[PDB]
Amino acid sequence: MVLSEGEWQLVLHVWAKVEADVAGHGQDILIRLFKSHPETLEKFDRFKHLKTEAEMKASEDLKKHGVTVLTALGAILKKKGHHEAELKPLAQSHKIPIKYLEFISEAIIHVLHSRHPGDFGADAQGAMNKALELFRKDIAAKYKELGYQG
Repeated sequence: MVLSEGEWQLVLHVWAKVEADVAGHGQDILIRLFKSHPETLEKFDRFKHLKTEAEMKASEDLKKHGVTVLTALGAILKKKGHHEAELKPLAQSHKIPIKYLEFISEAIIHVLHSRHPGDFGADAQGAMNKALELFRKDIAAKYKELGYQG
C-alpha cells in the first residue's frame, strides 16, 4: 500500500482540523462505531454500561478514550507510513481484532466527511482509506509476529 506525497498532504490537512477538536471528533467516531456495531460494546469493560447514544454522549470514559485513540492515530499518520517506532509498541499493548480496526476506520471516514465535507472529498477520502489500510496491514503484521491472529 502506497500513498503519493499529495495524498499524504490531504490526510495531514484534514487531520489538522481533527486536532482543533480532538475530543468532539473522538466522541463522534466512537459513537458512530458503537451504533454501527453495538455487539462490540460488551467486549470493553469500560464501555459495556453504555446502551444508548445519550449515555454515550455523556460518558467520560468514551470521551477520554476517543482522545487516546485519535492521539495515537495522529502520531502514526504524521509519519506518512514510516511509523514502525509508533506501531510496534501500539501492537504490543494489544485484545483488539483487526476487524474492529476496520470498524473504526469506517467510522473515521464517515465522521471526517460529515464534519469537513469541503476538505474531505473523493480524493481525501481515498487518501485516508489508503492511510488507514496501511496502518491496519502493518499492525496486522506486528500482531501475527507475536501470534495474535488478530
